[PDB]
Amino acid sequence: AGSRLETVGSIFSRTRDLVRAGVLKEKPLWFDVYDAFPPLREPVFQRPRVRYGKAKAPIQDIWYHEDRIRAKFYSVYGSGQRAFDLFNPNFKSTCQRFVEKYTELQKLGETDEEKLFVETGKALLAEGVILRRVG
Amino acid sequence: GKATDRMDAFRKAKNRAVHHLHYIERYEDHTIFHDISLRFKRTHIKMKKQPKGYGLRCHRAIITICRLIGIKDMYAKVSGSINMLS
Amino acid sequence: AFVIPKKNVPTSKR
Amino acid sequence: PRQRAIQWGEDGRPFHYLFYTGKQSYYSLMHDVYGMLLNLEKHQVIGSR
Amino acid sequence: SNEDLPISMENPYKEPLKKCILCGKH
Amino acid sequence: EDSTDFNDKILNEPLKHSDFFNVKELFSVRSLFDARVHLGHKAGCRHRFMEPYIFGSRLDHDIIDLEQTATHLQLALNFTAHMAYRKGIILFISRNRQFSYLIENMARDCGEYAHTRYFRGGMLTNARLLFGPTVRLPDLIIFLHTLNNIFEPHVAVRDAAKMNIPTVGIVDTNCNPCLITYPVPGNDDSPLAVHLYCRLFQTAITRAKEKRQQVEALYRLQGQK
Amino acid sequence: NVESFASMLRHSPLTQMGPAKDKLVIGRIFHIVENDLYIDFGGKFHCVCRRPEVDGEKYQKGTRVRLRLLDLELTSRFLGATTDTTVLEANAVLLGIQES
Ligand code: FES
Ligand SMILES: [Mg+2]
Repeated sequence: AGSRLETVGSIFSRTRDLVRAGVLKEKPLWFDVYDAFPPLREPVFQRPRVRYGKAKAPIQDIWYHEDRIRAKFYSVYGSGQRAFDLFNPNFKSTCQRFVEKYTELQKLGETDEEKLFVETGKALLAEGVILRRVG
Repeated sequence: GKATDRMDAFRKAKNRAVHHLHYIERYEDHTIFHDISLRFKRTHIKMKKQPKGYGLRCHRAIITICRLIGIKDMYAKVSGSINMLS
Repeated sequence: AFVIPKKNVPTSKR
Repeated sequence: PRQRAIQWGEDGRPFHYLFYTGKQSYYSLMHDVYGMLLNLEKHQVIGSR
Repeated sequence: SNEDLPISMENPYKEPLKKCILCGKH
Repeated sequence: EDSTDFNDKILNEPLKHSDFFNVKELFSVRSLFDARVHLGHKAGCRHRFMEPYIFGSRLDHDIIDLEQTATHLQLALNFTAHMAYRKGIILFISRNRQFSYLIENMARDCGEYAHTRYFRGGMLTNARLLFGPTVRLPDLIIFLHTLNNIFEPHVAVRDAAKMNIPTVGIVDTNCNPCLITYPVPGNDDSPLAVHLYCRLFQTAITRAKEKRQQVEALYRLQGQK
Repeated sequence: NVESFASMLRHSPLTQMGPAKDKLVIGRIFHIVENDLYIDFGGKFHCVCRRPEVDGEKYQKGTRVRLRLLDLELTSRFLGATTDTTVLEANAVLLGIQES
């Protein structure tokens, strides 16, 4: 027979009960496969409701330590002339190169961001990188 | 079931009800597991678990539905609106 | 049981 | 009148991959014409009604 | 554990608040 | 006397192994990342029920957690293979018109069925009247896109549940996975992501069907001698 | 020594790009409908740009072109809506053809 009450339980809970009660003479083909390897969440219908008052989503903004460097670099120099190639997974941009050198100089033991930022730019200039400031 | 003729209404409702079957858990196949108190819209139904031999002491419509489910012993009080659909 | 008059062989019978 | 043949065998599996659309013949034709247009793009009256 | 997990900061890319032409002028 | 042995050696045997079809090798977290499976919609398009699967928001762009996708994808592919091995009818449903041609080819290649067109009301809940009294409905429905073209759940998601048909579904950050049996959180917009799904589901189905032929043949050869 | 997903995300080219506003990227024309050019730059959605009149003939399927990204996804919430309306498209300006 079957049960079309898609809002009451799941397809398995409904099917299992009807097979047990004897309404369904033969269990469906997928029944045995479902029971052996069930999903992580049982597919039960649930109604979405609006968040009211102080309820907020638990999704958090993804930030990293180097975002402080990236934000500063983009403000000082702007978008590098080299165009971002997002197709290449190993592509390194001028900003990424700056972060890398900045981090390398941080390992040396520099504690001043401004001084460390200045030293980072100087190292890149020596390597032949073109750093045209917005000014 | 809806139809101009009463026979067509009887048939439609009867055949369609079979595709919308619940499964009711009966304690020892004669009563409910625990007392159920609920409000559907404006209808209040308060069902109580009862021992064997108590019988069906509830609203007549509930008696009919209980016999179809297989519940033998239960008490229920219907308050608020006595709408048959609710 | 109240017996609903049962339908005959489909009249349309395409 | 020209009647369409049975579209599924004894096992019950329909014979056409677009059977469940209800218009397997029509949608199969649309699929073919769309395919030809794709290949043509990648490669590149009065009497008739 | 792992050091690549996101950390909690205030939006560093957040732009400064806009100001009207008369902001700070009597 | 022979039917029980046949069923046990063929039908019940695969159900005793965790990965009978070895779908683990088909994909890795690296391969999923290279296909942009983790790129979700903007935070303002987020569906409340998709929050458990979202790793976070990178500049107001939800990032789907690929560590959950791997476990969710593993279960969906396993279920798909077991259904193809059991000679079940698999139906691919999708209303994204950028991929209608691709999905219709993928179904024809793996010997399955696709419905990429406008879904007429009652295809599943009124099939015996639309197709015929002896029509057989699908045993599995794989949603490559669960939303219709007005950004609402595809009607077949509800109708499949009414007909007690299990469903596999790629659910982006703006989808509702409550009624999908085997939801797979992932990007459903990028061609690379959709192409990867098609390759993964086509391979699992083809492998499962071939394994069914190999097992049956061995059982028959041994039966004679 | 298996790379975790968090490691992949931190070092992804899209993450190091940061805000996409006014970032020059390289796309590929994957589909062309009359003058409308559909370009893929590696994001979730593609960007649609009109065929430049200066050298329209050069822009063909597969041609790599330079873009200036404005938004990864065009979305907005309008009066009375419970969720954002999404165009399923990115906003970008076609600068020219990439030449090596
Ligand atoms: S913005 Fe108007 S007084 Fe500052
Ligand atoms: Mg999407």
